[PDB]
Amino acid sequence: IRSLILTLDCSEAMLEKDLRPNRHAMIIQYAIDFVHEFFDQNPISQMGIIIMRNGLAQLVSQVSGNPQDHIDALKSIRKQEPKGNPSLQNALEMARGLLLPVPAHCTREVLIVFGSLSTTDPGDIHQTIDSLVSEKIRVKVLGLSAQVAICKELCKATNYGDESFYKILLDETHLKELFNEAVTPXXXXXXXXXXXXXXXXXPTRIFEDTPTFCSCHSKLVYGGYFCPNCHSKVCSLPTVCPCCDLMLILXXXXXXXXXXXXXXKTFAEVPTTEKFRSEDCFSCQSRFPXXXXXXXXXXXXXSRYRCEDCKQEFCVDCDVFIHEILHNCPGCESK
Amino acid sequence: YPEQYNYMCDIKKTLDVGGNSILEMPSGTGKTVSLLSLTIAYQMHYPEHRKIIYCSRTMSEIEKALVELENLMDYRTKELGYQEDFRGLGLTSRKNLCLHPEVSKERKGTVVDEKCRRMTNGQAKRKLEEVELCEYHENLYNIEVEDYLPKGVFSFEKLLKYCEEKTLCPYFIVRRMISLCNIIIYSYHYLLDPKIAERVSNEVSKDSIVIFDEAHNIDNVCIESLSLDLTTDALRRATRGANALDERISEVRKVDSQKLQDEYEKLVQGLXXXXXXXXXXXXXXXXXXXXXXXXXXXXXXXXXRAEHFVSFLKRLIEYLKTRMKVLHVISETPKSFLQHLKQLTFIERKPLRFCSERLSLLVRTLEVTEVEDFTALKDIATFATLISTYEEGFLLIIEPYEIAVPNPIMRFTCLDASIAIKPVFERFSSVIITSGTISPLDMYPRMLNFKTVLQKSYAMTLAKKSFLPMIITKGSDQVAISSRFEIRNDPSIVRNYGSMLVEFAKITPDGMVVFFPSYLYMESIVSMWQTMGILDEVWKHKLILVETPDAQETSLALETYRKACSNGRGAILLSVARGKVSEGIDFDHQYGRTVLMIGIPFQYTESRILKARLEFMRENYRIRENDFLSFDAMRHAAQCLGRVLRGKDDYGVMVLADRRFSRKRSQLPKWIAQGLSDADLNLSTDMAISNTKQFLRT
Ligand code: SF4
Ligand SMILES: [Zn+2]
Ligand SMILES: [Zn+2]
Ligand SMILES: [Zn+2]
Repeated sequence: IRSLILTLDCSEAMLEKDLRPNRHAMIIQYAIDFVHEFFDQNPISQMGIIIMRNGLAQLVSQVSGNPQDHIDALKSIRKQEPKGNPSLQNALEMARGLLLPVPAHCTREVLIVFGSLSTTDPGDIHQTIDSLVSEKIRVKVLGLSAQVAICKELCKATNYGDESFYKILLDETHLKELFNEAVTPXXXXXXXXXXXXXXXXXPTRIFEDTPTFCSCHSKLVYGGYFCPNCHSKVCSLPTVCPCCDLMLILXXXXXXXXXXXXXXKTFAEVPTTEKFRSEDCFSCQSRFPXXXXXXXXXXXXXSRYRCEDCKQEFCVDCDVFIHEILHNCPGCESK
Repeated sequence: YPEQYNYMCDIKKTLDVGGNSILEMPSGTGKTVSLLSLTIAYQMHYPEHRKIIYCSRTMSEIEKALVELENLMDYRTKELGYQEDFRGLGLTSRKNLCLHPEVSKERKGTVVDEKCRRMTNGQAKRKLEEVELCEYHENLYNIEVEDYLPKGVFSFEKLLKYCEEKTLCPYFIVRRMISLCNIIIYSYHYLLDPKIAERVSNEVSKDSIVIFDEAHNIDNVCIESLSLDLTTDALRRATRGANALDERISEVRKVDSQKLQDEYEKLVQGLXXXXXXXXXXXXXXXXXXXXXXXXXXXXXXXXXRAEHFVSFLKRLIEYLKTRMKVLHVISETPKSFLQHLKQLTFIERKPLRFCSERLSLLVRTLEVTEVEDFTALKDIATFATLISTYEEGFLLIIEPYEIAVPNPIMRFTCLDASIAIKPVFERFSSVIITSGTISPLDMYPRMLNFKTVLQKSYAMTLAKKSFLPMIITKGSDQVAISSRFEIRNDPSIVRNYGSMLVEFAKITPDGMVVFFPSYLYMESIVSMWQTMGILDEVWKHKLILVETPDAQETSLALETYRKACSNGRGAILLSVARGKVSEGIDFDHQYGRTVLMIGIPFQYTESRILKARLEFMRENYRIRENDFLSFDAMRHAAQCLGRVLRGKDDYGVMVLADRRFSRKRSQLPKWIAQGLSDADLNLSTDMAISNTKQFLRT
């Protein structure tokens, strides 16, 4: 569904001592964690890692849905020293070369981790910006410390003229938060066009391994997925079958679809003196006063959470928990 | 916005009551206030009563006033849907408002008015007894051209293109449209010009509102109205000019002497008044401002002709050569110099009336006039008009001999500036005086005596977006003392200061503009700096304003700055606060987000002019040895402070060195004094806080 291109800054400016021990190692590690979370909340999505080193853009992880390739590609960067200077234009041109074969019904995202305060580009970057906006490519830049006007014009131009995507990071925790923000999709207002895709297989799991089989690598396996079209037994991933080009999805597509469908209804905070109901939680059992800062003014007040779709009481930890995972409110299942 | 609305109320009450007001506007947010306040103030009375007389110091402010005036026209025409009599006349440079010198001359010098006088004389000569007319003429005085402006705004650029399309000349359109009483946007060198202020004063016909914009260099303009340096070469040009006058005497006495006798009779009968009342569209000469001079009944050399004027003129220039060939140090009192001249030869105190008339007579007898000789005759004529009149505060001075070859110079020192500004307080009223680089605003009631009201800036909010720190400790506190001398001392300490500039420029690579008190430090650090990594890592290239500034060089440096900042590169702008181009166009990240100041501004001392004006102001206001090292430097530093402020939506930081800055005020007096190394990390945090508070305060 999504096609994100992770462009990490790997130049001499990354050798400075801001993060611990340096910016490069923390960006690599947090990039590995970003690969984990991204492939955990986006199963049938694509990733591609490019680095900006030695004044050039170097593709280190081809566009694929297997996280292990990105993990190894990120492990190879921390064993070398980030030298040279960053090149935004070359990275955006190569990102274009990786996002052009992507179908129009799939989003094209480019996430740039920019630590330096200056880039080294051959040609005019504004023409590359015009090319990015023309072919519809959403660009998000996580810059370090001071702002760059080129990043403002790029993030604003690549998002329907709206500026709210050039995120400034000031610490490791902030960078983690931005990473987390790139996991979640962005249902923007769009420009109203047509959408649909067709042909998505569902596999049958083969447990046989006495003679083994493989139609994508011709190697030994312990069992493999079955294509309902070309009838090939390949390595197991819910992505595209490489023998006739169609998906092999299962309950994962339903999972991410329902995750994108979650309304996440925050329960209204109503004091016990206003609800006139005993302290109760419907997901567990709560006899704990929430408020008690003062004497009888706060202890006898407390806070009861309310789901209005069923008029039920809950405590805060369960509102947070059902906001993180699970469908909202067990009381909405009983009528 | 309420802050600017308070200034709107102040402009309203001062326009309705007071005759003059000293209004202090915040830098970057006070240009669009008076432009609408004046128009609405004109509409509340009745549509056509007083007119906007906006006065700026540069042409960029004139263009900004024109485009903002167009924003006023669109603003008033998009909210009501009714079309009114449009105003707005752009009075710019003569070379930039003419089309013929770009077709054949291909020059942008100051002699375009001479060629325009050749074309005008061609028109007059093809309308009298006979070069071509020009490009297009004889239709610039008609009603249609007089109505092309009130029906549609055509100012400067729109007037240049409109004249290039409609086949017209913009000079006569503007000149004929000064009497139309539109919104004229000219500079201070035109309101107080000993050659332009007379005609403008006769065409505007007074009864308007004058707007002194950025009125902080008014004393500088009043000083620049005189002081002409006689550097021995003007004596040779005056000698060759006298020889040319003798040749012209032989020519008019050779065959055609009837016109000289007829014009001579016009002088004996109707004098200078009739001579200037008969001629129309003829080139004029210089004059010590006739409205300020007030001298009538100009007799033509005690009723004499031209041979006597060139004889007494040869004696006068020879006396000048005699007074310029002396020992070395000598000061002149203009009265004692006139008395000594009378002791050498009697000529009385009337060579002024003898120049203003004889120059016009020669013009009326000349058809092929040489430019250098006539120019030298105009210089000697001005010197005569200013040794014959205007003596109170005037001080003739001779430059000492310092080798003695490059030396014979004679400069005249002007008089009190209050005299020069004076006529506007009888011609006009409710003259609004606005400036964003005035602090304190008490040196304008003191120096230049006039009764007015004082209104200071009352706008100060969002202090977290206007980082204003100052640097005192440079790691050793040894460059802040050596950077205050007229001539630099200990070059190694200056090299250490430059190294501190390399470290500071490396810490904050996001557009840097550095201002220097003089070009000596720049030329000393640019010769051999022992370092260049800032140009090799963060700045790619450096921008240096030449000690001899050039228009195309400065333009290519500014465009190079905008393109360098629009490519994510940045460049250090090593400029001088005392140099050319004070700038004023910001409101963008293309300008230097961080501005560096090398100490405090300094004025060149050990000069006879600073001692003459020093003792003169000492006798006037008794502000001796105190205001010439804090007021002028305060204005020069405020010229750099005004570039940092560019609206509350933008941010910036300006680093001022030296502790002496605490002795002077500043715009937005919220400053913290700490070291420079600490200011590196402080600015490192400000470059993120300024980026975080934006979306939080919105
Ligand atoms: S009429 Fe106009 S174009 Fe011709 S010389 Fe005069 S100013 Fe220039
Ligand atoms: Zn298949
Ligand atoms: Zn609970
Ligand atoms: Zn519910």
